[PDB]
Amino acid sequence: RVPGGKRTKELGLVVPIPEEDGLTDGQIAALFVVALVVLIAAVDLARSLYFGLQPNKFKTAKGKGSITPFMKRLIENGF
Amino acid sequence: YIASFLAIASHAHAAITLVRDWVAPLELESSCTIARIHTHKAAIISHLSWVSLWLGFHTLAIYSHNDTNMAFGSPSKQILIEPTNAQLIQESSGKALYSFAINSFGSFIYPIGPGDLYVHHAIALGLHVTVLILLKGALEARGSKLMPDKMEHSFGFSCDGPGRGGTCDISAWDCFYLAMFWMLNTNAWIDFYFHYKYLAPRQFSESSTYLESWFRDYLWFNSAPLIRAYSALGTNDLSVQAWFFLLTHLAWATGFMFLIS
Amino acid sequence: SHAVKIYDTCIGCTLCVRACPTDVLEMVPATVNAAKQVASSPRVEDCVGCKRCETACPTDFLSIRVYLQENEETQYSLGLDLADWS
Amino acid sequence: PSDEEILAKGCDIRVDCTTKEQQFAWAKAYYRKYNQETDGKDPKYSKPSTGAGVFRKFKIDWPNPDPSIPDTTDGTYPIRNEDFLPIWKQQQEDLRAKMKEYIGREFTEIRWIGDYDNARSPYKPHNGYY
Amino acid sequence: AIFRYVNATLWSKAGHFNKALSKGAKTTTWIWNLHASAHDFDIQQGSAGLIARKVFSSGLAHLSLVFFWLGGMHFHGAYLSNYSAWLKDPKSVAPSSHIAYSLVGQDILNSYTSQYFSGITITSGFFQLYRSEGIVTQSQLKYACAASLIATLICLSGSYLHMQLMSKFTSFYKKFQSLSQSHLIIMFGFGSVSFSAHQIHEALPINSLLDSGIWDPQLFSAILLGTPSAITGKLLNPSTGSIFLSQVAAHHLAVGIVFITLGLIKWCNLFFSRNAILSLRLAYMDYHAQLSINLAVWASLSMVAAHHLTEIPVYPYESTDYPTVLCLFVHHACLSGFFTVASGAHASIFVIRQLPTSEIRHRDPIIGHLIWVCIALGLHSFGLYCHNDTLEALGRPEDTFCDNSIQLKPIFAKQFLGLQPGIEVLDGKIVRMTQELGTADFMVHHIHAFTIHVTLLILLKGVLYARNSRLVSDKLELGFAYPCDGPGRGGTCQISPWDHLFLAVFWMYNCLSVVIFHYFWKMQSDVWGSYVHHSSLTCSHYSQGDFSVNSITINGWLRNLLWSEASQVIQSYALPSICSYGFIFLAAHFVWAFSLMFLFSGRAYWQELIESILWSHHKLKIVPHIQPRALSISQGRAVGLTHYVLGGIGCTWAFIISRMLVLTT
Amino acid sequence: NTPEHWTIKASKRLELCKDNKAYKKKFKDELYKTEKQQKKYATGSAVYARFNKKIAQIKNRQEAYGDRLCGKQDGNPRVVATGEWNVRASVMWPASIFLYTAGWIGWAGRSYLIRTNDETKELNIDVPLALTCMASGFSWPVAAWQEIVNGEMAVPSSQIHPGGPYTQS
Ligand code: CLA
Ligand code: CLA
Ligand SMILES: CC1=C(C#C/C(C)=C/C=C/C(C)=C/C=C/C=C(C)/C=C/C=C(C)/C=C/[C@@]23O[C@]2(C)C[C@@H](O)CC3(C)C)C(C)(C)C[C@H](O)C1
Ligand SMILES: CC1=C(/C=C/C(C)=C/C=C/C(C)=C\C=C\C=C(C)\C=C\C=C(C)\C=C\C2=C(C)CCCC2(C)C)C(C)(C)CCC1
Ligand SMILES: CC1=C(C/C=C(\C)CCC[C@H](C)CCC[C@H](C)CCCC(C)C)C(=O)c2ccccc2C1=O
Repeated sequence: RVPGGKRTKELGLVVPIPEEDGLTDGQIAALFVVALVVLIAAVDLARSLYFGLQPNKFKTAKGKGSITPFMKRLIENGF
Repeated sequence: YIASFLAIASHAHAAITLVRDWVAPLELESSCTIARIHTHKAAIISHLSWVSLWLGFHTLAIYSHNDTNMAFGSPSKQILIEPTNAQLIQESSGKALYSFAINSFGSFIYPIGPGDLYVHHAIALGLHVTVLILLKGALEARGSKLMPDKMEHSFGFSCDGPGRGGTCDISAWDCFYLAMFWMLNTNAWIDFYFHYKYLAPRQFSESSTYLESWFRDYLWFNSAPLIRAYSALGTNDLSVQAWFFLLTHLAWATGFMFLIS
Repeated sequence: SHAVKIYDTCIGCTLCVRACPTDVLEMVPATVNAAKQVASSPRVEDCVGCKRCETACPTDFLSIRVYLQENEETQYSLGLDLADWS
Repeated sequence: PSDEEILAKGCDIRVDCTTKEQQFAWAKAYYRKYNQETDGKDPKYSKPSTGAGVFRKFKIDWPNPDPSIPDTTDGTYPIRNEDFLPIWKQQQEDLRAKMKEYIGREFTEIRWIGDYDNARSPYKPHNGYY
Repeated sequence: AIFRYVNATLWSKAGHFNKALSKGAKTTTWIWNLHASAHDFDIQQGSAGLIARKVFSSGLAHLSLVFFWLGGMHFHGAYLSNYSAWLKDPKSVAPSSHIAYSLVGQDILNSYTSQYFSGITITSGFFQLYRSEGIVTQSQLKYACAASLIATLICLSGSYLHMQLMSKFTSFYKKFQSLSQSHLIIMFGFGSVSFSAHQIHEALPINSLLDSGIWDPQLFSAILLGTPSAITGKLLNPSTGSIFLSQVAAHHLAVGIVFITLGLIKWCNLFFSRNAILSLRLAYMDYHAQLSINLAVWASLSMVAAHHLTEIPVYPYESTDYPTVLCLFVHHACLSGFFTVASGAHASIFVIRQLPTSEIRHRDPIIGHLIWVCIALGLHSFGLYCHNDTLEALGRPEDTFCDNSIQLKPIFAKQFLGLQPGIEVLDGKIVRMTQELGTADFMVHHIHAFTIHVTLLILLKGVLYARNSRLVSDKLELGFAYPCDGPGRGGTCQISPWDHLFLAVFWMYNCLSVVIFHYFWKMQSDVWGSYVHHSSLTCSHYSQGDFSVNSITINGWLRNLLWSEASQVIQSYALPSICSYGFIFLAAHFVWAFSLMFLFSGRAYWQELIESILWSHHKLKIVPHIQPRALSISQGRAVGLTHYVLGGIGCTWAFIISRMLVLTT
Repeated sequence: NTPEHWTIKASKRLELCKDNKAYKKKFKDELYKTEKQQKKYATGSAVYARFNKKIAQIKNRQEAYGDRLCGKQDGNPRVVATGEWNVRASVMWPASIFLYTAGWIGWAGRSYLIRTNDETKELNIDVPLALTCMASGFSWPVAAWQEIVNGEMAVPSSQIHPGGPYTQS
């Protein structure tokens, strides 16, 4: 390095550099696989946020909707 | 900086709450804290303005007195008010800590001098003026003597026209815009204080009583390595810092355009 | 487009109508005041938002209010000349 | 000892290099080994071009060059119109002698605040008119 | 003629001139409007005859003011100056006709100028002007002061008289042919001939004696005696470093003869292309048209003066008086910029009040092409600097625009003086030296062109779109100085010619600051300095010739010019000479920052704050019946602009003057 | 740890200036600079006499300030703001006199405004009445306390504009 700091030059502070890179190609690939999973989930989340709630679902969607018993208890308790 | 941003954010969102959330009672009714505050918002703002004016007048005047006397070469003529209250609090804290030790704390206690007193009063001025602007925006967001019907309009609107004498920067968002400059100033003052006392404790203690010390011993003196980073002689590891120093200067100057024209 | 509203405090002096740059306003018969007329805003689609009516209003606080709506800007309210949205 | 063996041994606070002096000795050895005083930029970019007397080197104004700029690239500027200075000195000395003879007496320094009678005044001199 | 109608009764009315101020003092806006419209004689009560009366009498009163200022300058030179010491030895003693009191330790401001004198070093070149004029005695300076005071009294009397001598029938001010002929033949031609006579008869003998070294009263109380056949300007006075005063006198005689000849050919109607200018003659017979044209003429002449006073040396020792030449250049450049923006303003006023010329009917192409040229100029010129910065930071000097790297040679910048090789020196200083142009000069000159073109763009847009535009079609009805037309149509802020000037002033200030920095750095690096020994000299310049190497980058400008050369002003507190300059540096920074308050904020916030404050006054029964009001929008803009320009100019003033004073002493 | 230490005199960060090495050095340096500046001019010069006067001023200033407290590190005289009246460089005396003068100015002014109650008088000052009020403002402390007590100073907030409307009417 060509240090430009007065304190660095005075005290001889150094930026030690390893001989070998910390992570290997396989480790970087695994991290990238996890990042890809994150990206897919994030795209799905962005789509959901963009489209918001769909109150029409009760007209065509399968099932009859459900409220968890704890959610019902919270509703009964109130705010 | 993050703390200052969050504080001004809390103020801005309180103003927005008043604009579009608070359900004000009828005028004569005074039952909630917000209504009680709105009853004497004028007194609040006038007293805050008085405090800000006092702090600014006296801090700037003492600094200018010291500046002129130092320029004429007579440090003995400087007004140097010893920080007796802060020193007493610090001595009590040190007494408690010493008792605990008898039963190290570094940087929790610092020498504290008249320069510290002046800088603390400057920072108090900054805080008081920022709060003045934000409180005025919040308490005039719903209505004002100049614009009584400000509830109907959005949180941020351009103006109300050149009539009624002119209505630039009449919205609560415009008060936030204005208080943002102050936040940046008061935060710059705080950061300059910390950085100067950190770099040169002794020089800060002896010379921080007049503004030329801040302008010369802190900015001009310590600006050398950054500007010298890259030149015709060569470059060093601070060249990136020197290019971002100038890029940001240019960004500031560009902001001047949208602010003025 | 902007929203130009008129309130009964109106005294029918016609200054808003005379100050209108794009003829958004017109006086209409009324019994609320002594002048027996109140300004109306039928052509609010042409309102540009200059608030000259508001400048010319005499009443203590304005009997005519122009609320700006930047989201609903139209070519008439923007005074577009070189480009046409019609 | 020496930088080579210092770096071969290495530094580790956790195990042996519990001495700040040893730590900074190793740091200085590493600095000397791996750091350079300057980036090594060509010295030419630092040398001046205009006003240093070396303008002709760059050939900036080759087509119809300006005569007033010296052609020499050594970096030295000759004095323009050197030949006139002796002539000017001779002219001014000759004029000094001519006026001295014309007056007939030695020149007397004028007084900034002094008052002098006009040579043609009809009244008796109070202060010498010269 | 009837002087019984001039009474002091109207002195206490304070607003009689403006009918809009009849309802006196209902608010503070009334005070501000009174001041703003005090001198707007066109919109004031009366008639066109009264407007002409006021214009002419005010011109005469200002003439008297200038004469008073000149008389004060002469008096200070005579009694409160070291002009005697400077005349005997100009080099050793710095000019100083300025002394400060010892009130609060303020005596520290006075600095050593001579053995028996201590004061403030002046930078106006008045000592050199006196020396050129031949003024070498306190009696002569005293009589010059007396003449200036008598002229002041005469001009004051003339203004007072003409306020009543001129009646509604008066028309002498509309006789443009007579006015121009008289000014061209008498004021200029005869004036120049008479001044050539003055030089030949008074200054030439005195200046020749001073150059020789003679200081004899009898001598102080044969043209071309010492001037050789060398072309004027090609040979400077070896003992003074300036053009021969006999050559100057011959110049003035020739100029007067030329002016008289021009006037006589105009009198005889020899000029034939009257039709090409007849349209302008008919259109521009207006107060504001003439004011704009004259302001532009004097701005250009001031810029030419700024350049020539330095490049071409004519005053004795002003060439080596580095603070003097620098201050003269900077002052006259600033005046050029201010009067140019003034010309733009009054062009806009003329367009508003009168019918414009037909070039306004294709204004869209004009301003469109000016916008394009401004954008292209700025892009290329400033992006060369940005490219240099980025590449040099990345570590690739070979990729930058500089003399060693890619070079932009100014091929068109060619000599015309044809001077001999070498430089001219006088007592350890470089009186004259050729400026060598390269990539840095190319870049800085194109920056100059860019800034000039943008300022011109703002002024021309204000002038051409004053009457109406696509946005607002009744700008003529709105007038000249209005804040806006409303938040409508997107927002019509600063659509008025007044606001166009308000921005053109910022841009003129930016242009002039860059010009001042260019001149200062180039002169310090490549022209001024000392020399160390057919003889060849190595020239040691004050800035060490760093302009050509460092000026190619904005970082170089920031470091080698502002930071590096602010050492004198920034470290001036202890020094008796320039402690005032350091304090003014600080205070100008403060004022410039304080201007941003008005430049960024708006009326409504301050009005609401004022009302909240006034609540407490009303509570305590302090009721001001001149109801406090926030400054109008246009006034806030004006205050911000004034403080901004004043602070910037003060910082530059203190910085450059401190540097020059310290370096030369 | 003692009531005696409450006084600013008994503090470890301050010392008497006459016994402060930094204070002595600073003044010695100021005197040296002034003398060096003086030496440039001729002995019998008016500027020489002025510099002698300035040197005398500096010496008298040093003698006067020797009694005041100043920090050990920098040795510059300090201003006591605790509230101790009987201490050199006390802030109370200037504070009290300024407060009296400022109250005088405010009272005078308020009294003129109350007496006139007219924008015309505000613009064209009734100089006799203005001078009368300026002279009368000397008893402002007693007059102001009496008016505050008797209710002639402040008016109920219902008599003045409160501000903008924050609710529906
Ligand atoms: C009481 C203050 C005072 C007074 C009365 C004068 C008076 C004079 N000075 Mg000035 N001067 C002052 C302070 C003062 N000066 C200070 C503090 C300095 C710094 C050491 C100087 C340095 C100085 C020099 C070097 C020269 C003068 C000269 C003059 C004469 C010029 C005429 C004139 O002013 O025209 C009116 C001119 C103006 C109103 C100029 C307005 C615009 C200026 C140039 C803007 C520049 C920045 C500004 C100074 C500061 C802005 C920031 C600030 C608000 C904090 C006159 C005798 C000249 C002379 O010939 O003297 C015999 C001369 O050469 N003065
Ligand atoms: C540094 C501050 C700054 C900057 C950058 C500008 C820039 C500009 N102003 Mg100015 N202006 C300023 C301050 C500034 N102003 C202030 C404070 C004011 C208030 C008084 C004004 C008031 C004002 C007015 C009233 C006008 C201008 C005009 C202009 C334009 C001039 C022409 C042009 O664009 O050419 C040069 C452009 C530049 C130098 C911009 C930077 C270009 C760089 C070097 C190259 C870009 C490289 C690359 C493509 C970037 C990609 C980034 C991306 C990948 C992220 C330009 C946009 C005029 C205009 O618009 O005319 C057409 C105009 O009328 N300005
Ligand atoms: C289809 C069908 C049938 C079938 C079938 C049959 C027999 C199918 C068999 C399928 C088979 C045998 C499929 C293997 C997949 C292996 C995978 C995906 C491995 C990935 C491994 C990965 C992604 C690992 C990656 C890394 O971690 C590694 C290793 C190193 C780290 O540094 C990091 C990385 C990221 C680099 C029936 C049942 C017969 C009838 C039915 O009717 C229809
Ligand atoms: C002692 C001391 C201290 C402390 C102090 C304090 C803490 C104080 C307080 C104070 C306060 C806490 C006060 C209160 C107040 C209140 C009120 C409520 C008031 C009111 C007022 C009024 C009402 C007025 C009126 C008037 C007058 C009287 C005059 C002028 C005019 C007028 C009208 C303005 C210190 C440390 C600082 C310093 C040292 C000493
Ligand atoms: C601060 C400010 C105000 C408020 C400022 C006001 C009302 C100015 C105050 C005027 C005073 C009373 C004039 C007296 C002069 C000064 C008090 C002098 C001080 C001098 C020192 C050296 C002591 C506006 O009204 C305004 C309007 C439009 C755009 C920007 C602004 C703006 O920035």
